[PDB]
Amino acid sequence: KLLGGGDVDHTQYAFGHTKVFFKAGLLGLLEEMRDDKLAEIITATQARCRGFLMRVEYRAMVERRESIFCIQYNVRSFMNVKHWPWMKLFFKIKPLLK
Amino acid sequence: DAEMAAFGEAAPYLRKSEKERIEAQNKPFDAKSSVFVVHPKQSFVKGTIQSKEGGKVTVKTEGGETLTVKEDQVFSMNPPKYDKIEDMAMMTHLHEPAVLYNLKERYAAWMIYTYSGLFCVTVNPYKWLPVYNPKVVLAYRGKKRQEAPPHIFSISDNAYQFMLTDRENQSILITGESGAGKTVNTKRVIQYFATIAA
Amino acid sequence: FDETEIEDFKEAFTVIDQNADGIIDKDDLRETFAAMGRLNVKNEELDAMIKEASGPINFTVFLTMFGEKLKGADPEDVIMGAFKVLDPDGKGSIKKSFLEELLTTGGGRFTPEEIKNMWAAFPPDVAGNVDYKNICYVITHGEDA
Amino acid sequence: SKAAADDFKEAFLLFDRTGDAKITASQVGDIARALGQNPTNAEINKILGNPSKEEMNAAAITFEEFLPMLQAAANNKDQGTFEDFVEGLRVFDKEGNGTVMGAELRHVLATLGEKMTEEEVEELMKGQEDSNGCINYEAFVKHIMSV
Repeated sequence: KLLGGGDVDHTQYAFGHTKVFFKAGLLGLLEEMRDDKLAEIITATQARCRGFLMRVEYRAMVERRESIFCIQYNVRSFMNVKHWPWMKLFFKIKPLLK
Repeated sequence: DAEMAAFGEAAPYLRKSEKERIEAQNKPFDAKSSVFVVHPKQSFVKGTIQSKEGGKVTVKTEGGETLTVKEDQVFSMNPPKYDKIEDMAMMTHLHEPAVLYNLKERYAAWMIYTYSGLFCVTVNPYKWLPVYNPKVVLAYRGKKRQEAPPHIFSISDNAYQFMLTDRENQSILITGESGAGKTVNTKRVIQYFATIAA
Repeated sequence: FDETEIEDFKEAFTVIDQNADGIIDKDDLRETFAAMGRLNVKNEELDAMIKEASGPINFTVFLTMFGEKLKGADPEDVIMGAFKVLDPDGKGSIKKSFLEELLTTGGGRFTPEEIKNMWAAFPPDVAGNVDYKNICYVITHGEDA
Repeated sequence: SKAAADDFKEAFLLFDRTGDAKITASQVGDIARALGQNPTNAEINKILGNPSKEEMNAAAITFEEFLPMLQAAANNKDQGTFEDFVEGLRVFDKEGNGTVMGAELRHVLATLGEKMTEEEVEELMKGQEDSNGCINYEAFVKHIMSV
């Protein structure tokens, strides 16, 4: 199952009842070259992703922009108010209403 | 540990405690320097590479000795992960020395059965062991050689298995020099058959 | 200000204005407090409420005074909207340390000291950020319920 | 060149949190990606060190160093070929249909090579993988190259 991942030659090895078999040193050489070739291929494919990844973060950060404020200010009110006679009054009273 | 019970008493001669293992496989190792080497008196002894004469090698010893030997008088040494490997053929270092050395180590620990591919190496204890133990016999009963440690009943049971599974006849080829103690095994194999299917 | 919130302030203005002429004077404040059980309401409390206005407390002067004190007042449905976006899988009250980190690291209004004051009367669950909903209740209507 | 794109300087004012017109060396990797450049993180690391620049100690920046580093990274955009991206994932799963099993792509993107966090891996699979556990990488790589 493990070997499932990796940008590795799925050739170069071979499994059996007690162990896996693996090449080096030619096929070993091959792979290596290959390895570099994915950093390229990979390294480049990573980037965009990375890039792109944050590019979605900005779209969220931004959306959020106001919903925070709303939350921001909104709380502050209360902290000030909750101690105000008039507001406590409204409070006990707010229920008798319809 | 958990597994081993069947043997229990034999266990120590079949397998090692789960930390004895752990304490052995998980230890410091310096590949680039640690090596096996040729040796005029003793066949191959181990050492640490000191210098490099461009195609000559100077090595320290394990006993304390320094020799400058050819490039191919020098052989790598398996990572500790392969200490007393049940199947030397799983080693990533298929040398002459590493094989000698594996056998040797698991013997000094009183393990007489070590596999080397398909083989079932067996070393003369020269003393008594709970291995032929009437508990073991069962233990090895119905087990692939990967479900249990290196032992002759492994071979002997698998044969049987295989016998009924594949519907093919089987064979066991025992061989060694005059003092290797084959009769003993042979006999012991035979009892095995008689017991497990009489 | 949504229109039902302005109708709630119109109903509270009519319950404090017991002369029904449209202007809450100091006698209306004292007689509304006496009808709620305040027999010892001092005249200096009534004078401090009238000292927050520049003129008589009619309906638009009461609305502008409450507007200027409640410039971040949020109805319970929009506070639960934001808390459902913070817990987007529903049902669960969100962790204490998650609300402390997200208040600080997003905004200056979510700085810690203020977070200790949030935990301080908004109890544990509320403070912690685990429960939810009781804090929306007490932000729209104060004091312990 | 200007084509003098002065919007790179306006984007530097959106990434500098202090407003002093300097951007730390740790932000330069992600801001080159936000200007339309995908240099690998080892490449961003090398170049830095190559120039005896240590990203381990405090850093500041000036626009006069960030502009030529973006122009040195801009030649490497010829490495972004989509044939090799779709053929990489086509060799990663059997049969004639472009589907990676969910956890294969998530564990490979987090542990193979340049480590992507599992938070970023979940944000890149969110929407393209449905509840069958099969990611169609024909549309997945299409949407990854849409940003």
